[PDB]
Amino acid sequence: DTITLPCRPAPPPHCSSNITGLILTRQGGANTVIFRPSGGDWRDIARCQIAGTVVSTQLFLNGSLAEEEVVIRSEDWRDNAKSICVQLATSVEIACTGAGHCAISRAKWANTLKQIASKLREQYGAKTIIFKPSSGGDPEFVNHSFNCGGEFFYCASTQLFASTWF
Amino acid sequence: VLTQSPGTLSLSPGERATLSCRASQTVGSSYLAWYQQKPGQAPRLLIYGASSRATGIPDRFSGSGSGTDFTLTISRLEPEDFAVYYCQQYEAFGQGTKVEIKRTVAAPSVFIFPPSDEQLKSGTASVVCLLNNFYPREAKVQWKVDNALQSGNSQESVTEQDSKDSTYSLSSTLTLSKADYEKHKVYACEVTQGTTSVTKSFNRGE
Amino acid sequence: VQLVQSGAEVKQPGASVKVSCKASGYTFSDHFMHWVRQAPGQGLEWMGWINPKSGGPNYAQKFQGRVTMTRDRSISTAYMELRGLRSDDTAIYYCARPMHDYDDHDWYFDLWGRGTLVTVSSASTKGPSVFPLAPSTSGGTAALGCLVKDYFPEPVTVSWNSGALTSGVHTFPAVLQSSGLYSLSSVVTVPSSSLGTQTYICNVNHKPSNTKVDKRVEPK
Ligand SMILES: *[C@@H]1O[C@H](CO)[C@@H](O)[C@H](O)[C@H]1NC(C)=O
Ligand SMILES: *[C@@H]1O[C@H](CO)[C@@H](O)[C@H](O)[C@H]1NC(C)=O
Repeated sequence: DTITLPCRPAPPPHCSSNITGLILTRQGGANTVIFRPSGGDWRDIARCQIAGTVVSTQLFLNGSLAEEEVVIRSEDWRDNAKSICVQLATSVEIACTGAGHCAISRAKWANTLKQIASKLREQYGAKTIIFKPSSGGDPEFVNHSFNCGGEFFYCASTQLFASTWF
Repeated sequence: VLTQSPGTLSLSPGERATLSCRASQTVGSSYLAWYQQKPGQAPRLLIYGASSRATGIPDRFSGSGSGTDFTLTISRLEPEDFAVYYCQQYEAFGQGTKVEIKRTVAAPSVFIFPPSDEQLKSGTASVVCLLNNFYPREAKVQWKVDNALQSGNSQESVTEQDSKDSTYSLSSTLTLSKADYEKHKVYACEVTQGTTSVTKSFNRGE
Repeated sequence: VQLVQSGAEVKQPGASVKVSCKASGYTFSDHFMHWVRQAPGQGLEWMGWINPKSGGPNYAQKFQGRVTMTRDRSISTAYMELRGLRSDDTAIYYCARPMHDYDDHDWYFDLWGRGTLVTVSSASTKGPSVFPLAPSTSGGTAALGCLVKDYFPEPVTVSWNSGALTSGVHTFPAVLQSSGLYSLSSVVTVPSSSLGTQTYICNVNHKPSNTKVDKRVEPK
């Protein structure tokens, strides 16, 4: 079972990557903490210092991985205007069919989100972690976007962030 | 969660004002800000960080506090310092503290106005009671029609403290239908303040 | 260095409102733009911010789903749209810009707009009826005024004798009647000996309905 993300334009099959991390924004303002994919600009993404040569949004593609467990970093955990950089210990493949979709193992992604929620729980001391879609922004930032071979591709990521974790 | 104390502060010009702001579910960071706000104006930044004055803020304003307790001090109040003050931490704001000018007790000048004939032609009668230049703000205004106490048919509002004498003024309107207004004779508003009641009245016919 | 906001708005319940905020005198893209609202007589309430480089916002949980923040870098203008308007959305809506900070804590709002009044009510815009508060005497001092009744929405301005008379003038805050219309009074105390010779006119301007009323107040 795979999460089939719609993408435009259709990414060639050789543009498949390994998701090595992502960047989150905590919801501002019920004992729950809500996170969404970061809508921050390129400079904000670069500050995580876990990317590789591939430029992408909401998800680091072909970047660096942590050693043993997921590592979450933030300049200020209590500042919702500061991004949360998440570095995965094990990457998550996103295989693009070339027919307008890129697929991700749903069980792998759920296990990844569960680990991220565990690290967020020990950081915010909470009991419920919720992932929700992007609040909005320009097309490159509201969608999971990336540069492959000099061409920009846009994949809707709403399926990747809509879930609850206790 | 930011809660300030006291809610209201009454002080004379020239003396010290101490305002408090406590963060409840915090680990403790110096990321606090104090703002001043006057009526009809946007907030003005006074203190950023725990203790750093904003650009051009006069020396009498200071901030301090560590952990969950924070204090804003005005060492010697100037007449323009009497306003509302808020604290802020990230997106949270305190509920605000209003600083008002303490002065001596002053009795109001009470006037009563019958409805004008022009308004009466529209079928509604408004009776206005004016409390002019009194202190403190607390005043009990009662309407009496043929010496019977009214209820649920009047509203009132109070001005801000006057710039010249620091007093308040109050206006109260009793609203009745023309039919109800013309079946009664004596209209009066009674103002009670500190062992003193003043009643100004008129007779509708006269 | 200023933030210029759009004019006041009047809306029915269930409708939406869009408020603009034009920045000048500083690099618009180098600061987040926040939005803070204040209901009449209440405190400040943060609504969200927007990143001007990417357009990516972060809303307060309270307004998530009803608010949309956008921007246009070509004109250095940020927009805030609030949908599903309720009566308790009546407030002054401010845009606020945090200052650059050594610790990079971008929540110190040293720059604010002047605010945009949004009134949400089922009532309809209506000019005021101005009635005289005629004088008739506390020992050499007489009180007179104007009753400004049944107008919507706020605000109205009152002057006396085209602004020539300001001493002793008290213009009270408006009360909201159960009809949904506002009503206020403006009074002034003058020497009793001037009632026969000095003319007194209250100038009531209600810009929301484009109505100006000049009322001469004569002794009764
Ligand atoms: C990531 O790496 C794989 C294998 O090295 C490559 O085929 C793919 O194109 C890369 N992804 C991007 C977006 O360049
Ligand atoms: C992801 O990494 C694995 C090894 O961990 C490698 O075999 C695979 O080709 C990579 N996938 C992509 C799409 O680059």
